[PDB]
Amino acid sequence: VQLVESGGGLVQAGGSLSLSCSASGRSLSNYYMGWFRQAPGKERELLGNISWRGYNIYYKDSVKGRFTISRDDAKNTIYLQMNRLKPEDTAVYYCAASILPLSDDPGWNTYWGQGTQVTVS
Amino acid sequence: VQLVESGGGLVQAGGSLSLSCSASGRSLSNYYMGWFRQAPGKERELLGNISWRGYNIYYKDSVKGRFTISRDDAKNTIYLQMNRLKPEDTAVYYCAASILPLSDDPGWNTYWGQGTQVTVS
Amino acid sequence: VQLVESGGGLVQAGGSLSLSCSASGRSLSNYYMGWFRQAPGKERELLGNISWRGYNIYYKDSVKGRFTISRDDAKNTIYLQMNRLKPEDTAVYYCAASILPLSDDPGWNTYWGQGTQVTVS
Amino acid sequence: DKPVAHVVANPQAEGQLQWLNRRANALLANGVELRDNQLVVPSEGLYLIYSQVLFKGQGCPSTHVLLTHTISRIAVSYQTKVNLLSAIKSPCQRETPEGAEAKPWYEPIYLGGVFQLEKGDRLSAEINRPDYLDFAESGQVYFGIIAL
Amino acid sequence: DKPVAHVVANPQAEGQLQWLNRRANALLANGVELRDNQLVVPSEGLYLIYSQVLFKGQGCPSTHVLLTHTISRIAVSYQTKVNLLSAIKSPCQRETPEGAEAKPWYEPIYLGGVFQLEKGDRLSAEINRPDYLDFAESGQVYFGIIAL
Amino acid sequence: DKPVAHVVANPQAEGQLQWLNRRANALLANGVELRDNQLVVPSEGLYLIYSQVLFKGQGCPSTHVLLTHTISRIAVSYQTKVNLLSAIKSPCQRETPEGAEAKPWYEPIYLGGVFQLEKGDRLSAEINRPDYLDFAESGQVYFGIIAL
Repeated sequence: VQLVESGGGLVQAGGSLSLSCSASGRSLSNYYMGWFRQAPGKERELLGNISWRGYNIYYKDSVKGRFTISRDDAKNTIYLQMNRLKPEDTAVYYCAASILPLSDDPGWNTYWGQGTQVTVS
Repeated sequence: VQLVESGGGLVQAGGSLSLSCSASGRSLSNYYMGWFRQAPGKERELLGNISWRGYNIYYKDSVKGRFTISRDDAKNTIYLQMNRLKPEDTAVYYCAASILPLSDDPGWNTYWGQGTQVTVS
Repeated sequence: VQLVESGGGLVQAGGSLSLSCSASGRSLSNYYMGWFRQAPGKERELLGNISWRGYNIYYKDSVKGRFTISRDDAKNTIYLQMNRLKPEDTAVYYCAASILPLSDDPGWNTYWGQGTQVTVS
Repeated sequence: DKPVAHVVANPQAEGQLQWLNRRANALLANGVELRDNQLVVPSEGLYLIYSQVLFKGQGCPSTHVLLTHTISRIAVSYQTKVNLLSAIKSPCQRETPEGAEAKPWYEPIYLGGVFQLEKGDRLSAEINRPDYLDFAESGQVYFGIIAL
Repeated sequence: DKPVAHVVANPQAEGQLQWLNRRANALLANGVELRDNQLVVPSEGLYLIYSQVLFKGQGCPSTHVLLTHTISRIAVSYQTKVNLLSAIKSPCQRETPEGAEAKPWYEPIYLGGVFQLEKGDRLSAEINRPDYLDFAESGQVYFGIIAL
Repeated sequence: DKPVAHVVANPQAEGQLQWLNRRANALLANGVELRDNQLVVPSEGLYLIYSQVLFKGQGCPSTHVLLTHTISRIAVSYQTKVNLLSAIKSPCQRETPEGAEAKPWYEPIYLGGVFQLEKGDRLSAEINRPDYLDFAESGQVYFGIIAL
């Protein structure tokens, strides 16, 4: 499974930004797809995930209500809509996929994107 | 799986009656086969069941000692021998089949007969 | 699975002996292979076992430190090295194989050798 | 101590699943009774109920076999019988072709859960096809309960 | 007395895994709560966690289906989400060949373990493919916890 | 305060089953010890014993693989070894990939039961084929006990 992110860059604090992730490979319906982020000098954290047809959805408490994750199963693409961005949201955002729910302790059965930088303020 | 009951109708109190149920379909040896009844104003109740070659047998306490369930695996037929008929046995009797033991809470994996009316006295 | 032992005989107390067991059959890597002994008028006992590539090894406490079990997976042969033999080691030694660990309660899924007599003193 | 059971399949009973406690590494104590193959609950309370069954066959037959295993409760207060825990397994998809030898297949099924039970309730660990059961070795087929 | 839960799949919820306690032979008591389809830990301590899921399909598709079932922990103290127990099953090795009988298959998955949990922790019993879930009959799909 | 264990497979140990407790969401407390990859019973009593193993492979070989998983007891009082719980799985019912290239298979095995154990008894979670074991992700392979 190969993942490629798009979007990101710069946004002023209080602003909005949308990230996309395109997946390629066999039977992508088996995979939970989601987002992680890692800020400079800070631990990598799972933001959330969405399984096939959106049956399972998880949001880390800190981004709940401002970040929205969606999935297009015809395009095999996931989206991360980020509202009211704050300087603490500055990080590299990584798309991830695993047949198991994503976790803050990811293993060798989780696939990763190339990462996309998001700088706030 | 299709189930067809036979017997029943008007019968004298204190008498005897035998109901039959013929099953048709693929691999009927996988199924528990049994009887339910539903008397006027009384909740639908499982009377008992018998699995292939009679390895599992269940009788509801209220009919134990007067009702007998038997199975002919060559004919794929079950029989309900009802002795010493009382007016309280007046109900519609239903044949049922499931790959799981029959229960007083039957689900979508249980097949039913058309029902046979038994009127006592 | 067929098992054939070799190596038994008469040995003086304090002496040494090594027993061999050759296995024949399909996918012998699935099997734990080991040794049992039974003296006339005495209870059968498991001495130890070794699985494929020696990943599991068991020794009964009474023979631990004097008996060594080894396995050649290219030859599908097990060996029982017995040091400092005592009169109480007099028994018929049986090679056994099972896809389950051998036990002091063996079942119908354990295969047996012809047995080899070991007489001490 | 508390109500306990860990009954094992009788290898002695041909083609049928008969629970047995009169063996080593098997339990039936502190009020728990084995009557008509059923475990009888001695007192009201929470119980951890569990059962394991091992199925085995030599190749695949023409008929599509479905192996079922359930723990049922006969609630004495309501005179009702329900399935507390249930699992289904399909060991085959195609019958073994003639000439191609019938390779052995094995299917384990485990059931376990916590249930509030009443004094006198009867638990049964039932299988639709006992002829496919494998009790060649101990530890393969068991049924038990423990009060918590 | 002790914090308990034994929630069952909602048969009314179409093609999705929704946990339900307002049913006979189901538990949710002594502080345990069911919030947003998750079990909430009421107090710190050791808990036996368990879940069973039953999958069913009709024949084999072209896509290599991998069915997964996991119990995840959202630890409120660290705001972390991890998989405590996980299992994978492959129901189809080969797709049903040319106009063949789409024979029904069944796959049970059982998970169980003892874990030290903290007050406020949220446990989820998650499946990657809820469309393959079978809750046709009671006792087939459940998720529970018990403080020890 | 009750004797506990929930050891997990060491992901660092290549192609072998090595139990580990020095990890988050893993237990080894109140007398329970892990020595020579076994669990030593600290005191006489009833114990809930459980273990899960996940097997994985890439296609089917020529040999008919039988994957076994058992929990054995070395009873120190009698110096006897028996299988308390056992399960067998046949991952490849013939179905050898002839022509095209392999697809991954997964086989979970769960064992659980209540047993009266003695102080000093050694419990082993044994697999005949450790090379088929999968510990790629957390929660897939574990072994534990809890005094009741």
